[PDB]
Amino acid sequence: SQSYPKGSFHEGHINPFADVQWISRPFMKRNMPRDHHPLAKQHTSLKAVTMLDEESGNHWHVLDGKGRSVGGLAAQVVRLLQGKHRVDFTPRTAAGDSVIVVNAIHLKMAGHTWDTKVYKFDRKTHPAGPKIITAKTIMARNPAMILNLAVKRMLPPNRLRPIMYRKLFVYAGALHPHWQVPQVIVPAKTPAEVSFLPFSVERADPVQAAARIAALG
Amino acid sequence: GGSYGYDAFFRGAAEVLNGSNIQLPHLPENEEQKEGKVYQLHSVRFPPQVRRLGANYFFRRQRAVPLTYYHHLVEAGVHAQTGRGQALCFVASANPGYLQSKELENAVFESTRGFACQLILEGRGVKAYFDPEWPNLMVRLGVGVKPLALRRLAEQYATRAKIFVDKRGLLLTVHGYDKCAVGTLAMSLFNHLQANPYTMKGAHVAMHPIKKKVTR
Amino acid sequence: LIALKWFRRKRPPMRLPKYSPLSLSLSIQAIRGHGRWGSEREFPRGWDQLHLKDILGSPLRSE
Amino acid sequence: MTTREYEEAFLPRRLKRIKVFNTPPPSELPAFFHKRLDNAHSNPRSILKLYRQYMRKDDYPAYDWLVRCFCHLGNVFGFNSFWATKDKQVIQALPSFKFLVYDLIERKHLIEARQVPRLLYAFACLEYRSWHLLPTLLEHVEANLEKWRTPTLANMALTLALLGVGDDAPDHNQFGPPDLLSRDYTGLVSKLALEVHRRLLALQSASSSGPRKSPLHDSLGCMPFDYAGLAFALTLQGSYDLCLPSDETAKSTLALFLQRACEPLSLEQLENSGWVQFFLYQTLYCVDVEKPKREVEVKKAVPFAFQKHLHLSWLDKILINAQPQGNELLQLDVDAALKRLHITDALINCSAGRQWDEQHCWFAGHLVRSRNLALEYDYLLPLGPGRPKVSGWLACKRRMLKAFGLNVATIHQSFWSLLNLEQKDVQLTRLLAQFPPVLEAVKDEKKAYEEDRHLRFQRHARQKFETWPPEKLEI
Amino acid sequence: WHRGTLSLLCSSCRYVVRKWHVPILGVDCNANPRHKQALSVPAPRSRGIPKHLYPFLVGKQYPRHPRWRQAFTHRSRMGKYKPQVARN
RNA sequence: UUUUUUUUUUUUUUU
RNA sequence: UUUUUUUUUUUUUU
RNA sequence: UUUUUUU
RNA sequence: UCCCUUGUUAUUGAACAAGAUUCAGUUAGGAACGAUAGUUCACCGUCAGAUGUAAUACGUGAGCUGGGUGUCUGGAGACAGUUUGUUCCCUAUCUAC
RNA sequence: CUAAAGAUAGCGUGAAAGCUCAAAAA
RNA sequence: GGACUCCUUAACUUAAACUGAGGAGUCAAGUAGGUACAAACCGUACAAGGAUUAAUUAUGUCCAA
Repeated sequence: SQSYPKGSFHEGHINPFADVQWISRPFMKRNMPRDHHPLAKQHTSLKAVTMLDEESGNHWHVLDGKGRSVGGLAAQVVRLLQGKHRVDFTPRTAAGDSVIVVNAIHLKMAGHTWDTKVYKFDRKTHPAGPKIITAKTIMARNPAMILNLAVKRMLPPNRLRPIMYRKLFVYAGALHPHWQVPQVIVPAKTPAEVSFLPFSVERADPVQAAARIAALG
Repeated sequence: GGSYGYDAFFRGAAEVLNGSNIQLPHLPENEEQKEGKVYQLHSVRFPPQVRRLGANYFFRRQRAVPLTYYHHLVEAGVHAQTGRGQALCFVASANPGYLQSKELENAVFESTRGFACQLILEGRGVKAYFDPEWPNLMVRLGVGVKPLALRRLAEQYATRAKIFVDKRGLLLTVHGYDKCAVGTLAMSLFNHLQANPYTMKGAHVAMHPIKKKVTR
Repeated sequence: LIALKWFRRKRPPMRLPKYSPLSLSLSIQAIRGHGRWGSEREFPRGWDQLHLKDILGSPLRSE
Repeated sequence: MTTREYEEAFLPRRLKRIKVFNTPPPSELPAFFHKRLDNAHSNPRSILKLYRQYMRKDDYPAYDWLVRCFCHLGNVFGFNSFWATKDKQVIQALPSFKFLVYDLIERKHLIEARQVPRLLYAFACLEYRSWHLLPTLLEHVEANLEKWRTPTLANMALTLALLGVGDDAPDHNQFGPPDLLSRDYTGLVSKLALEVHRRLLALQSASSSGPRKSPLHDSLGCMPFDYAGLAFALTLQGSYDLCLPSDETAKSTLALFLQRACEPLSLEQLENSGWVQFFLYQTLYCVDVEKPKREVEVKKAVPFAFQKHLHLSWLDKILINAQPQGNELLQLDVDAALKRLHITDALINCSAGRQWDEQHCWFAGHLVRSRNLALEYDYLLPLGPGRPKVSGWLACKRRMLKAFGLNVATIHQSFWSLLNLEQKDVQLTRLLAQFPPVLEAVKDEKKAYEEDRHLRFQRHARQKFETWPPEKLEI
Repeated sequence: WHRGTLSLLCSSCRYVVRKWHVPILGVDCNANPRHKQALSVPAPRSRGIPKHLYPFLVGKQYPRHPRWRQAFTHRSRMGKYKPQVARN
């Protein structure tokens, strides 16, 4: 209202004598994403799942972007989108496959990027100039955008870009609203049995155990 | 990064080598600790409270040299104590510095006695009375000025620290278990209880009096 | 499936360990006969170096 | 003048650089490396780098050089050194060490008789046990039993007792796979213990002491430290009633060893003897606890003045300078599992003893009072693929805990390493299910003013202005 | 007392860092409040010299192309002045 | 300590 | 390290 | 596919 | 951090009132006239709107002009207004034995 | 306890008092 | 009675793409390549002509490529 925002460096040590002088986070300590305490069942993430389809020819790739780097993820995604990984790649057409991204909120950014990054939006003949929106706002409102824009600016500057862009799906949450596609995260399973006991239990004398229990009581 | 500065390029950064050896704040460090030092393994017996620290502080924490730890547990006029028949903990190391960390003493004091602080009140008409009962603290800042309701602080810090006032109402004592909490509370109080340098009507932390001033 | 090779976890082995200046300094002090127990030169302590050298260098007897 | 960069800026980037100094290369690799080994005696990295260089330069280095390098590496991690067990485990977990031991195993048949004591001493120092070479070393030891000196016999007995090989238990001294087992080596250290006693008995008839190296040195070149080590080795395996069949008077060996380890010393010299104090006190405590048939004859060897001195000043330096120092990976893993399983009653490095005991000589790994259980950790290499064994140090610890009446549960690294986080938690829960709580738990939480529990604090509370003239200022 | 540099003037000064709009160093003095220094008004920075240009900056800079036309020319090398050449 | 520079056309810093 | 934080501070040295 | 820290 | 309005509360030779230097925002609301025409400056009189800076081709001359220390009826960009629709002007002619 | 302590390096007052540092001991 | 750059140097405010000298390259009269965007810098086994082929160069090797 009348003062500058409270940055991430306000809640930690400052070490000028180092590369990472202060850690930066999208949200405060008391504001970080968390999971509900009552887990009705435990879940496990499959990292990535892939679906082929010979008849329709539309392939799907569901990824888990949990703790991954935005840049790297974007870079990887670009490849898939472009379809360069296939032998039969045609730059004229979009030879790519559909990509689904989840857990976008869990992304990471090295350095002082969370507190010293902004995004500009051009305006047609505006005196005020381009609109500037901070990254904290975007994280607060729509996390997916963080990845979306990185991918977009990564894609070639051509008329195909929109097409390639359309096929991209990003979600902040775990699951997706899609119908006919497998889930990256599935309920946990029972651990496998073991054919050996790694313990060697040896009981003591009952009389001495009772005497010790009585003494301690 | 990859850009030479003008000072380091042209001048070569000669300023750092243009200082005098006089008018120094502190004397130079004596270069006595030369080759010929013999290290030894020191050991200290601490009370059984340090067990609350756990392994995360003695083993998980990385250190230059190993830091062992053991717990000697023993089943249970004049307090004639000896080196036998009581529990304790052995903490041994090669670096004496590791055997003087404030966390080890805090682990015992927090769960045994805790910490305390005091604030002294001065000025004509400055009184710190009590409302019917706790938590309700009011302090009068001079004659004619309205009192200050200090219930917010006490409610904030409830169960963490407590405030006591002598009969006279000239002393504000604070007692707690949390170092941070105690300190914070004390400084919070003193922020609005700070004394004026001219009239000298307020409060101050002990062993840190304020200097008086006069108009020219 | 091969396409998604980037997502694979890897862990290279440890080529050599790392030690601190004080950790390395204590080693030569111990070797010279200034172990944790005391001064071997001043008094012959257990598992000393000179006794071990003789007993392990001349274990067999003369015929 | 001109700069190197300037010059280089006009030449191919891949152009090779001329050589400024050239000397003939080393013709003989073994002789070249033998002289280099003379300077590296404290730095493990130097030894490892030298071994790596020799391995890269030649495929079959000299066996004598390999043995010397292994002994040099083992010597650094001595008992009197400040190194920790974690530093030994991480060293064992290195590929180069595995390559060195594999090279030794490949040509194990070139092992000399005089190189066995050093190999055993290095094994004891590094806490590394193998079933690939120890069976061969024991063959040479037993073959040359009638030729080793008394100090070497005592040191070998102590090292083997520490390693936990040669015990009197039956069918517990076999190496190799179950379908291919080596010879049984049961009751090996007892032969050395009886040989030294037989030589001591015969020495009396001759009575020829002759020249001596030092006042503490005995006629046979023995040492009080060696005698105390023999006594401690016997105590570890519990062979208290060991006696010489040839002896007509039936004299116990432990009493003779204690007497010979104490006669030369005095009260003033005991304070600086070192390991002798711990050996004597631990042996006496174990003898008192187990109460063997020779208790009266064993307790009479140590003088009363020495016993009082050892009892008084014990909890200051003796108890702390003769125990492991540093971290422990296996201990930390089980501690993390216990913390995951919501176990706040486990005590790390906790001691125990009888009701009327004012001093404890043992510290359990993870002790729990609510369930009355003790957890032990073993990290030594198993005898074979699925045949682990408990170390000598833990062997007596288990007996003492059994006598005190505390249940013992040991965890083997060989089988624990073969599990994941899920599996480990499952197995630990199953193990704990067999020891339900009996006694009440004890808490060490933070103290607080509970009286003020009914108070409430409102943060987002606006300042009220009922009336204009304020009777009291509300901060 | 904003200053372009920092110095230890008291007997108990300590170099601290203040959580201002931006990370800013400073010196705090207990025996004298006037000695409180805050480094927040430095001199403007200059444009540095790229590193890759180092090789061609320092040291003796020799000419790129040499001179040979003056020492190459000869009558025998010219058809207009070749016949006049006489070896006898 | 090093790999990461004016990479100051954009993204990215994934070490 | 604690919402302590308009130019005010505590704890621990990571 | 990070290096270094004499004895 | 630009003349006023904000930073309770420690930079001050700051008793109060009235004042001086420096710094910070998520950039919020405001600042009146006249005489002499010496190309503009020190100063002068009134309401006291309360010590009131620069860049933009003198900002601005196909928008206007004045006593000196020319003309042009808007073709394309931009800006300000406005736009019914699938059909309601015309036309749109398989398969093959 | 022994040893050591600048004609006086930094605070302070009205001419004073008082404190601290160097040195010494540990 | 010449435009840029390399070494030396006269004048100037060790200023300016100025003014004027000594000796090498390029442009002028040079193509395509690199240097992000407009002669002068690097390289060229440097443009008679045609085709779906092989090469150590300035220089590059996360994405636009």
